[PDB]
Amino acid sequence: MKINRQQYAESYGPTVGDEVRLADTDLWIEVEKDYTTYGDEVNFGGGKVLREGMGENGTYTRTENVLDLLLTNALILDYTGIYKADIGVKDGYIVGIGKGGNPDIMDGVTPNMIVGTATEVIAAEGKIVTAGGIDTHVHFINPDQVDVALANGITTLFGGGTGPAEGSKATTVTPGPWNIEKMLKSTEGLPINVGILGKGHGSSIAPIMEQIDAGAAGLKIHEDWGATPASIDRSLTVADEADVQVAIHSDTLNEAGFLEDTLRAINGRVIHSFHVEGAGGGHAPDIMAMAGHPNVLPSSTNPTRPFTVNTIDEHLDMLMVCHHLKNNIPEDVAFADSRIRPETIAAEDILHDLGIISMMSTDALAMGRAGEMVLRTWQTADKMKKQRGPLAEEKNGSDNFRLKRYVSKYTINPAIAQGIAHEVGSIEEGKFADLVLWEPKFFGVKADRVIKGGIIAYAQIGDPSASIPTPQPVMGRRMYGTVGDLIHDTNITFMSKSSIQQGVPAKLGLKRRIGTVKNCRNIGKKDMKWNDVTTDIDINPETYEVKVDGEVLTCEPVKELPMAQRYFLF
Amino acid sequence: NYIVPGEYRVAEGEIEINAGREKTTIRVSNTGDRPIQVGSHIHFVEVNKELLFDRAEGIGRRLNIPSGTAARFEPGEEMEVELTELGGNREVFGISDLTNGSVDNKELILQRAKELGYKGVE
Amino acid sequence: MHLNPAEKEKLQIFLASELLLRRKARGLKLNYPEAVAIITSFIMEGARDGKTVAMLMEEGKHVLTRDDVMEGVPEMIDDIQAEATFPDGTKLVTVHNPIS
Ligand code: NI
Ligand code: NI
Repeated sequence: MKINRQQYAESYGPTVGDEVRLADTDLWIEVEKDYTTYGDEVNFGGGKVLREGMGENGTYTRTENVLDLLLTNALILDYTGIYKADIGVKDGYIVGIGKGGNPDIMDGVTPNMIVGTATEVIAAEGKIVTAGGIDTHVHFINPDQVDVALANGITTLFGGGTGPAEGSKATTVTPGPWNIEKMLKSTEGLPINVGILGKGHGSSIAPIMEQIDAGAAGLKIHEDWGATPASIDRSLTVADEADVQVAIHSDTLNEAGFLEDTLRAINGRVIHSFHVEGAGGGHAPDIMAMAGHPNVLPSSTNPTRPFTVNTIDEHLDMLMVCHHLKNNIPEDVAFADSRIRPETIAAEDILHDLGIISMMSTDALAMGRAGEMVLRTWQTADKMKKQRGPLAEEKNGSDNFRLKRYVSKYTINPAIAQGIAHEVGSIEEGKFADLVLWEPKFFGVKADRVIKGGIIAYAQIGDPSASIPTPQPVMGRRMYGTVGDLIHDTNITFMSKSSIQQGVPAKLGLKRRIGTVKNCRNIGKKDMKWNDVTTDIDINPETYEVKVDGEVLTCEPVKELPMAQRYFLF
Repeated sequence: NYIVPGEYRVAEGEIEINAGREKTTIRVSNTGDRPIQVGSHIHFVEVNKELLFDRAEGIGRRLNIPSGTAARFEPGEEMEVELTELGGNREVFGISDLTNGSVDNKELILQRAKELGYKGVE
Repeated sequence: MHLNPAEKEKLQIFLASELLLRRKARGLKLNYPEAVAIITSFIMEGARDGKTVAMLMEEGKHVLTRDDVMEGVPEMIDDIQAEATFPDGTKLVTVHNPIS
């Protein structure tokens, strides 16, 4: 008996060769391979397959290869591939990617993916499943920001801040042992994974290092605290000893040095360069040249992504209200004009497309939108496809190579840069079960269900007083994962090895899973999945033109974007 | 070209289910006075007692229909269905408690079916 | 006026439908949430008027047409569901493929 492929994909989600449009973009992803056995697909419901004695095994106890949760028929989109499989979770981790079911009667069942009495089922047929996003440029200024991030598929926030204090509103920094300890305690009530950055500023090692020992998971060097050669040098010395990452927002004003001086202070040590284009901050006007070096892990923030007709007008004004610039002062206008450049923002689109900028981030609430990292990554890929065409690497009419390059920018690359990719950042066996289900029509826009540590944390769901969950109004809502003490088991606080060894978690009474930051000092640009290009970026000091390999990098701003007015009420 | 958000563009061709497994056609009758609907993956010999059919031909098999669909028998209806072979270890446990082990033990399965009144034990 | 949780929430559907109707009255093609907002409020208001569930299943397919909404919008809405208090209690209304 045979099923035509339109009906097959309607019932079980697409299979090998089928393509799916991402939201209302022009991007198409193609199923590369499928782990199922046709005819033994797993499904749940009245008269369906995962029933006792049938697709559900009624013999095995939970420890005997039985799952706590099976996601059936998922279309996985990940740096590791775009393919169809069942996803099995146990003890809050992904334990099996393959084929779920009952080896009694089904062919090809992955041996640790038995559906048994202990298994809960999530149907992912017809959904696209990705890792949770990893935002490594978060200002912790307003706790209402967390739902905003969960609603666009973000599951890990790395950054700093103590609320709406001016140091936090400017810089992803939680300064000193006491502020860090307070925010680690605050983090017990946030339904998201978190890593806190200390102030990467000081001319003696001890004041910086005591932040790492207190529980920071890394450091932030920001020009508002003095992005000087000494602060740079001391932070990188602390980081190389502690095994944590350092992010930098360099001296835009060129006060103590130009870009080549900051690079000389770095001295070949690894460093994450934030908002590398420079509208968000950094040596004017050539900070984006940082993205060509081997020891730099380069990220963009999201307001410049992608380049549109309102971008410059919005940024010039945004810049003048943040810095309280005056129209009237010629030094304020020259600074603005040296910082907000069409030439570098257009070239930033293309450098993402080429794999020269490896990561995206938000810059939440300090020149960045907390719920738009994922959104704007796909808007940029769509714009690039329209302006540059299918990448040369593409095969078969699909945009798989570009989808893997761009999905890596907000999942695995930030995780690798921060020293936390052993726990999160991708859909692989052995990693924490932070998974985001998306209807294809809403892909990258509004997550359907967000799974944190194997339990749903956040979902678009309707009336709680209705007979079923689909009646209006359907809106983003926190689920049982965020409630009571389950918020501790479904979320990870990432901390330095020394604070963990010194017993900061038990000192503070932290009940969350504790994740260890590690292996971030001997990586470089080559370790960024699908985005590992090093090259000589030249920025003309007079025109601000960007040239890579002797060619000017330029594109036009667009008047309209997908993933915008068709979806949003405001 | 009109954009339907998230639409599919499926490849050409058909999907063959249960490929390479022996297929068997048998006639089944609902002798009961209420409707019976049988799912794709239930061991066929263990279905409702009031379905009359050669019970030996259901052993080690299931319906050859798309996973998660079902065959429906109205009260008094007789019709032919096509069965496919169970896979994996070819063992069945629970359900009606007719097998509880290898499906190769036909004599034991049929003795239990006959004692319990499962119609059609040759 | 002793509002329960659902009454508070469903006030927001009505807000949203008022907002969308003003956008449609200034000539805009409606988007996805706006079209849902609008058909859901029609359904709730119809139940408050005393219509039957069968009447609202028919009428909900004629509230918005494809020329009222953006490209792709009709195909994004497979159905719209709302619960409201009819003369005979709370009932569920489903409108399948409301816009064509
Ligand atoms: Ni910055
Ligand atoms: Ni920032």
